[PDB]
Amino acid sequence: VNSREPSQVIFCNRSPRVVLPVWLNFDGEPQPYPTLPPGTGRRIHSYRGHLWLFRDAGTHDGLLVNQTELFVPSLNVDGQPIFANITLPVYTLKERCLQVVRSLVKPENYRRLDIVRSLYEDLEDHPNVQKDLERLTQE
Amino acid sequence: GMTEYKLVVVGAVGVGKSALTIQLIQNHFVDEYDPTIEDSYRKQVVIDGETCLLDILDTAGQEEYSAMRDQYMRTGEGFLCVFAINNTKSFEDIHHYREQIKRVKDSEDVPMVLVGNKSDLPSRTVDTKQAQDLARSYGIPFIETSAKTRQGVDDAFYTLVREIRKHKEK
Amino acid sequence: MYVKLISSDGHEFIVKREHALTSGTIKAMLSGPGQFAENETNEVNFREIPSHVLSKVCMYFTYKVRYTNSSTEIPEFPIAPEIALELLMAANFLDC
Amino acid sequence: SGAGKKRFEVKKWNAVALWAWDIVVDNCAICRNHIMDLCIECQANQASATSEECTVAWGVCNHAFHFHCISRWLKTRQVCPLDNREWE
Amino acid sequence: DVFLMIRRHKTTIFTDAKESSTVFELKRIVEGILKRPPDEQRLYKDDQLLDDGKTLGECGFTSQTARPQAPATVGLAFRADDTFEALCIEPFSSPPELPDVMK
Amino acid sequence: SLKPRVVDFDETWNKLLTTIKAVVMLEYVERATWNDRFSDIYALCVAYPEPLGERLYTETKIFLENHVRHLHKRVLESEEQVLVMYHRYWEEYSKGADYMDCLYRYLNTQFIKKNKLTEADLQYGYGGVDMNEPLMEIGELALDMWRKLMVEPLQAILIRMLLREIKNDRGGEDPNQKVIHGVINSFVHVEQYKKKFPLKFYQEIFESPFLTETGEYYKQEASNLLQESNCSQYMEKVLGRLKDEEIRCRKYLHPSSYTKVIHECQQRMVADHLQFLHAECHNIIRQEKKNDMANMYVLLRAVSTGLPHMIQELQNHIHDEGLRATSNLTQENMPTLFVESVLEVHGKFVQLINTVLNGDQHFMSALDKALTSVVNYREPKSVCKAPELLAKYCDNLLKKSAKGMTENEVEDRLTSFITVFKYIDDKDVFQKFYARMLAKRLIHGLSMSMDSEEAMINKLKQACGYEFTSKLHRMYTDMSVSADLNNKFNNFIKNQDTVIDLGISFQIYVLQAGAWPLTQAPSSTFAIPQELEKSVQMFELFYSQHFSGRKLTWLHYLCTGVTTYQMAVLLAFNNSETVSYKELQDSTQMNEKELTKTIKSLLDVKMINHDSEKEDIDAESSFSLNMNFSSKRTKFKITTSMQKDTPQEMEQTRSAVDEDRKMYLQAAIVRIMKARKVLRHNALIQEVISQSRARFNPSISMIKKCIEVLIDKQYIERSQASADEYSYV
Ligand SMILES: Nc1nc2c(ncn2[C@@H]2O[C@H](COP(=O)(O)OP(=O)(O)O)[C@@H](O)[C@H]2O)c(=O)[nH]1
Ligand SMILES: [Zn+2]
Ligand SMILES: [Zn+2]
Repeated sequence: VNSREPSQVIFCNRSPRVVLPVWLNFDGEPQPYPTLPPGTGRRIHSYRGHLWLFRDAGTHDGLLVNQTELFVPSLNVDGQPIFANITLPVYTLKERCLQVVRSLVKPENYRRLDIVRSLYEDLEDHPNVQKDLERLTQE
Repeated sequence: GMTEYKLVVVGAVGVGKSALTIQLIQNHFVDEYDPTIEDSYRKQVVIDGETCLLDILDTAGQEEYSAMRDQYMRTGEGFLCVFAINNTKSFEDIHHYREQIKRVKDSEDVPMVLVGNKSDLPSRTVDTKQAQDLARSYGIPFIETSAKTRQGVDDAFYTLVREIRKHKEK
Repeated sequence: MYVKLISSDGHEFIVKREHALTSGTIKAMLSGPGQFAENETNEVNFREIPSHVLSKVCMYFTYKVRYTNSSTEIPEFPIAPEIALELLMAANFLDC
Repeated sequence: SGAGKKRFEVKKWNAVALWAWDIVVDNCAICRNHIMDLCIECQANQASATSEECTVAWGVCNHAFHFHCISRWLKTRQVCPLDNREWE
Repeated sequence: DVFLMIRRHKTTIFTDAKESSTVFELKRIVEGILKRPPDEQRLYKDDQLLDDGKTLGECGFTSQTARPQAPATVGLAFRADDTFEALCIEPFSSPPELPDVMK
Repeated sequence: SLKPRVVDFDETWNKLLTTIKAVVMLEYVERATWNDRFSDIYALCVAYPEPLGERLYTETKIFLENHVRHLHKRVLESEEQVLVMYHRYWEEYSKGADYMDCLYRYLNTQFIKKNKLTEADLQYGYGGVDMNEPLMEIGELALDMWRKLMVEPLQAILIRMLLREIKNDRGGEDPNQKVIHGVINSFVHVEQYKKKFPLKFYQEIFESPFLTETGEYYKQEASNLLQESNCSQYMEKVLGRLKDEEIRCRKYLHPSSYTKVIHECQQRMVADHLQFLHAECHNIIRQEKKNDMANMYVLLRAVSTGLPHMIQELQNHIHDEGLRATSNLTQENMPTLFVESVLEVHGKFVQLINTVLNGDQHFMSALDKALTSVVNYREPKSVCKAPELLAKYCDNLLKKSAKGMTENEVEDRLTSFITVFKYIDDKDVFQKFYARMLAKRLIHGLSMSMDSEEAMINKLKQACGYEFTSKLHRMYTDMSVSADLNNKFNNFIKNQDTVIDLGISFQIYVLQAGAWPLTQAPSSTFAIPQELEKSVQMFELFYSQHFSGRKLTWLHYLCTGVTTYQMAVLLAFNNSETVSYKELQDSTQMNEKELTKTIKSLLDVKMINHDSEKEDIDAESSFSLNMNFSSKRTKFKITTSMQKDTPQEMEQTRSAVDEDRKMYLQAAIVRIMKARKVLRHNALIQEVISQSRARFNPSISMIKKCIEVLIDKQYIERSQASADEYSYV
């Protein structure tokens, strides 16, 4: 929505991988933004009360900020800008290991691997932003 | 042909973007020019012994964000963020115009000159030191102008061209 | 307090019960038939889990227990490319 | 004398007295209350001055009048609420 | 919070300890699992044994080298029958040849 | 190497069937075999030629079908022991199903993925409702199959056995609780699907038959109690059954049905025989048996409609009790006994509302709305009762009262006086009546202390508010302030420029003229002896300029020093034989034409013929000796009297109250029309009540008089008639 913006946030990433943030506007269509180099920080403004989503630039993995998926700016307190720190989520082995396989395996060469039948669908299921925000509409 | 410079004049409504533009090209002061007209104007001038054409876009209208205006603004090689020394709100809005120029140009180093208009008026609310510090923080020159008396009007545009030239030799 | 894991080759691994309880299959195996605890809840035997993959799973369990809900930085878990397929199969089997 | 004395003596004398502002202003026009008490009229013009003495002061007509009761008078009417008008 | 790995023959132990802890405390903690008195048992750094007086900090390890992802390996030997035995590390099975993924 | 393999499925299932059968019904199974079966299930789901999940699920479903029927035959074969046999088999099956879910954990994950794909296609095509959608877990399937055993005609038998066995409340057979609780809890335990209502099955199969049976049983029980027990002992029986019902329902029934079963119990024995209870309602209230009244309240609290009946009965008893004490007190000429009677009734009944009624502010309303009518009786036309008696009660505890002295008790008694003050409605009458009575005290200085009455205005500070006490706060300040002006002149008289004594012994109590209720200047009069006022005139001129805005008006209403309108002795003689009007002569300029009888009567107690004394002759006087009393001497010649007498004079004060009441009738409307420009016939009525109910009583009878005044002082014509036309503009 259209509202005043008396707030600003800091985007600092602790994860080794490059971070590509996507921000939800009033329309709801996240847009690409320049990638943040690892171990850096940038001073940025923001709409008050608007969601922010942080994702990997390369393979679009999940990233957690303030132990939460969404980021909501708040009104400034006593002249102190609010700080947001990005950390790697605790991936499960099935999810973590698929990331290693996906990077190494050419996307048109899954069927040649000698694995179980069920894992073929999971391996081909590349992460997607529209899928990611679908599981956040509830609650 | 001879070198052309596409520069853009931006600022709050009523600071004098149209008056400065008309004064530079037509050499007379027009007061209460229609605030809704946004158009491009051309003039052939010589600065530092080099003749060039200035393509001056006098911006106006409502704030709006899309690809068409972003691309329209992206064509600009230099920018003039002009405020009124008797309008504190206009000076406070100067920072807002600067960021968007950086977004559309995708660079922190954009040729840009801070302009303080209406220097002939005695109701100044922004002191000179305040504007010089803001310009210094931006790494940009600051010029005080008066479209009524043409004081520093040519200086503001000529410096911006020099800023563009100094950017291009880098 | 400490569970015991045995691989196909014969290697024996001893890890904490809470560390090994993060896997649904191990939790189900421990919480199965009638419990006496005198010689129970121990020597959990995996017939088709090699020693290196079982060690990697134990390293997971330790790392996840230590780094849960932590405000500090979370370094990535390193997985060897040569063990990737077997580790993925073991993770799928154990329901990590 | 059966029970008495010469008397003809002077003793201390004490009593009560009533003070007034000496300018009634004919109870103004609509308040028709004592000039000492707070006027009902002062709730509209809202001229906060001399809270102790709401009405006892110089009037707008360069004559002794209520401070604010006659202030509204110039806004709406023209007659003089001091002369030739009683009760009503 | 260094994470160690005690391996004897085929038995493997996954425990954790602090740098302020000592080899005596490590022996105490492995005693409750191995059901063997701690006086006889001794630890190794693949080159020489560790004395009880020396603490965990001065013998190496440290948090940077000892991490949950790649915990350090500490040997252990039994000293019951009056004769020491060579450290039988017995390394794990070799991984198979990598599939078509080698590119 | 977890790679897919080839399995015949005809050997692993046979081995797995033996283990699964041992898991059910709680049979011993080897720990090593339990872990081994996990790999067999995984191997079948990843078979290389084709997945065998469908084959495994169907085979497991068939096994549960035959096992349930096997237990069904054994339970149905045995009679008279269905409940005990059902409980034993249910416990084994309940734990066996849970263990099977853990063993089939891997297969459950495959079902979830398969179900989600088909769940998104139900709208386009049912396919026979997704071919009887596989259960999300195998354990949930087992509970469904046990439900079909419940659906079997065992449902009719189990309900019949349960209702008959629970119906043993008549006797003391004491059926076993574990069998009852286990069977009843099985109805809700089998249903754990969150898509539907979890309690839907339990309510339909057991709650409906139980509630109807419970109501019918207590319908007969209630009738049998009336034919033997009297209304008093009926309550004792009711309490015991209700208390035992909660205990009985606690052990046997689900927690979700605690309130419903109690509500049905109350609606049968109570609210169906309410006429019988209401017959004794009047008798118990009149009697002093407070113990039985508690049982009235406990039963009647649950029923919504029963409470209003006992609201009126309690009010009637209070109204009759208060009138009897007040009416019998008439002609006693004692105002201090009226307050005692009201507080005693309030004090006695406030305990009853607490100790044997347990609060109930709704019942506390009966005390307030009934006692207020007792104070203002108005039926007898004598001394007006309520307004005057309350006013004449506080003075007895605040005047001198030399004989009646209770120090450190007047503060307590005056605080207790507030329990009757707010129950009155004519507070305007009391306010001005007390003001005139109060003003009579400080003027003569017969108050027993200066700080004693400070509590009175403080007690009225919050009850009456600042608006009521705006004037009454001025009485206290003036007397305190007047103690500053008198000594100010004492300091000033010693600092005269002329330095002349002037022979002055003077004291002044400065009044307000805005709040003092005493009348000023009834006539012209203004006659003052010349030899005395000359000093007093110096006081007036040398004090006004100190304030420079005040010119005090001298009065002689309450002059003293009582020596009112002194004769100045002179040197003349007259005659006085009988009655009065003996040709009074040498009367100076006082306006005393009609005041002769009031003033001349002062001296007849002392002197009659004005012929005594006149012995000594001197320039001023002799003053040879004093002998007997001198100066103020007897002082017993006062004529101010007590209560002012004159049964006509105080009638004007009450009329002045009406005149002041008339002032608010045409002035309270100013605020009403200031906010509500558009007025409605119902809007004006009770609007004054909403803002001035405490001040006075805006009865509709006298409101009709106020609107008559509103007709005048207006010239705007009221064309419409939809609403009231008394609104201006
Ligand atoms: N005194 C003075 N007034 C100015 C100057 N420039 C502009 N103005 C006044 O500002 C008003 C509006 O300026 P305008 O150029 O239309 O504002 P803009 O086009 O929105 O930037 C006009 O009525 C002018 O009188 C100046 O240099 N001196
Ligand atoms: Zn007035
Ligand atoms: Zn006023």
